[PDB]
Amino acid sequence: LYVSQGPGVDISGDVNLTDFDKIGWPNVEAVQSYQREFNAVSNIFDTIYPIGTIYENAVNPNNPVTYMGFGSWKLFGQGKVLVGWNEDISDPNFALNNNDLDSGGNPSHTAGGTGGSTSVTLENTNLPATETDEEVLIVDENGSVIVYTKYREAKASTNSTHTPPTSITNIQPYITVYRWIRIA
Amino acid sequence: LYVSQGPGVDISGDVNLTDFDKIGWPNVEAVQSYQREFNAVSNIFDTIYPIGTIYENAVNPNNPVTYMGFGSWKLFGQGKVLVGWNEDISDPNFALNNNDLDSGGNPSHTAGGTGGSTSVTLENTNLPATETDEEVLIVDENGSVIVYTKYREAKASTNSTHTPPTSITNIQPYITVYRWIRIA
Amino acid sequence: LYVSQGPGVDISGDVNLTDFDKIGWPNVEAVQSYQREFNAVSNIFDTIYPIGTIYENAVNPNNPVTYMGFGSWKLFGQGKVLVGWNEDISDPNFALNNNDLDSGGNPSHTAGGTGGSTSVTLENTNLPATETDEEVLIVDENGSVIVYTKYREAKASTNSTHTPPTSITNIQPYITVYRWIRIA
Ligand SMILES: O=[P-]([O-])[O-]
Ligand SMILES: [Br-]
Repeated sequence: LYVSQGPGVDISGDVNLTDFDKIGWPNVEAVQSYQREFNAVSNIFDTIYPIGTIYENAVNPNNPVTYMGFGSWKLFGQGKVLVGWNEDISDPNFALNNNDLDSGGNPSHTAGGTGGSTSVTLENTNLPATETDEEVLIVDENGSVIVYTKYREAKASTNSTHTPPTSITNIQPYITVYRWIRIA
Repeated sequence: LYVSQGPGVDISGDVNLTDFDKIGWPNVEAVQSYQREFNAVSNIFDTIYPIGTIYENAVNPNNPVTYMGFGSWKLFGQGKVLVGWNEDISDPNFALNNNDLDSGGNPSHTAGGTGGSTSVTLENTNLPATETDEEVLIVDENGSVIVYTKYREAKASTNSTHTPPTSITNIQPYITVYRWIRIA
Repeated sequence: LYVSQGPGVDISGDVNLTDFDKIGWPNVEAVQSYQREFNAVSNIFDTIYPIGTIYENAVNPNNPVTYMGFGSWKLFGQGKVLVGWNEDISDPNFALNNNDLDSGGNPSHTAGGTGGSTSVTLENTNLPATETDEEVLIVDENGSVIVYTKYREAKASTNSTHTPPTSITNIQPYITVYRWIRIA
C-alpha cells in the first residue's frame, strides 16, 4: 500500500532569506500563509528541513544537496558553538542580536547574535587582592619603624616582563562537525 | 508512481513526557512497543522527529508547527550549549543529572544535567605561587640582617582595592539559534 | 491521494564509514554516484538522515532505531560540544583534524578535530605584571638608601603553598542531550 498525502497543512510561519551572502536578520522575510500538500517527496522534505534549518554531519564534507537530493545549503557557524536563543530579553549574551542593530545601535531580539573568545589574556584588573606571605618593610608616613648593597624605596614588581602574559584557553571539550543552514 | 508504506516498524523505545512545564527526567515515561505503519505523512514525521527531538533553525522565530505542520514544540536550552551525554559515569560534568536526584540527593545517569558559567571571577585560591622580581627586606626571626618616612613591618598588599576584581568571559565563540524540543 | 515518488535524485556525494569502532576520517570513503528512487519510506529516511547525520534527543535514552525504525546509530561526541568545522584553514582550532594526521604528522582539513578543556589551572606564565600597593625597601646595587627580629634579603613569596592552585571552570552554560551519529 501507499503513503497517503493526508490533509494538507497551513504553513503560516515560514520565512525566506533576502541576503544569501551575509545570512540572518535583518535580511529575513515572513512568507504569507500557504497550503502545503504532500504531492511528492520534495514537499515532505520541505516540512522536515524548512528554510533556516541547521543540519550537521560528522563526516560527509559535501554539500547536503549532493547526498539528500533537495534544498540549497551553506556552511553555518564555522568555528562556533550554537547557543539557544533566549526569549528572556534580560539574558546579556544570548537574547539580543549584535549583528542586527537599529538606527540607535540597539540590537534586535532575534537569533543570530555572536560573541565569545577562544582565549583570555589576564590583565591586572582581573586579579584579586593578594599579600606577601611574610612581613616586609613598607614605607609608611604613619610608621613607627625607623630605618653590600644599598636599597631603593619603590613598589616591588612581580612578573614585570609579562607584557603580555601567556593566554589561557577558553574552549571547552569539542568535536567539529560539518554544519549547514538551508538557505532556499 | 507512489511511495510504498513499506513494512511497518516496531517502535519499542519511544518515550512520552509527563510534565510539559519543567521538562525532562524524572518526568519521562517509556511507551510500550507498538507498530508504526506509514499510513500518511504524519507517521513519517513521527519517525523523523520523535518526541524529544531537538530541532534548530537559525532565522525562523516561529513555533515549528507553523512551518512544518506537525508536532508540539517548546523552546529548549535557552542560553545553553548542548553537550553530549556521556554513557561513562565517571564523567564529572556530563553523565549525571543534577536536575534529577533520588531521595539521597544522588543524580540519575540521564541526559538533562545542567551547569557552567558565563564568566569567572578569580579568587586568591586560584592564583599560583609568585615572588617579587627583586629581593626585598623580609622579617625573619632566623634572619641575619639587622635593621623622610618611617616604615612599618607588615605583609605588603597588591591590588587591595580589587574586591572583587573584574570578571573574565567564560564563553567560547558562538552564534545563537532558535532551538526547540518536540514535546508531543 | 498518495505521495508521488517524484523524480529520483542523483546521490553523488554520499559517504560510508570504514571503521565503526573509532569513527571518522581517515576511515571514510566516498560512494560512487547512484540514483535514489523513493520507493518506500526507508528511502525517504535515507534522504533525511544520511550516513554521518547527527541526531539529538533531550530525553529518550534508547538507540534511535528503536523509536525511528531505521538506521544504525552510535553515541557521538560524548562530553563534547559541537563546533562548526571551518573551511578557512587558518582557523587554529576548528579547521584541521588532529585525529587524522599524515605521515609527517600534519592534520587533514576535515571535520572531527577535537580539543578543549573542562578547567584551567593558572600558572605564573599566565599572570600579568603587578606591583605592591605601597613602596617597600628593595635591594639595589644602584640604590641610594643605606640600611625584635632580624631580616633577610630575599624575593618575597605570595601564595607559596598554592602548588597547585585551585582550578577554574572552563565550561559555559550547558544542558546535556543524547547525541547520536548514523553510522550505516
Ligand atoms: O598578585 P599576584 O602578582 O601574585
Ligand atoms: Br569556556
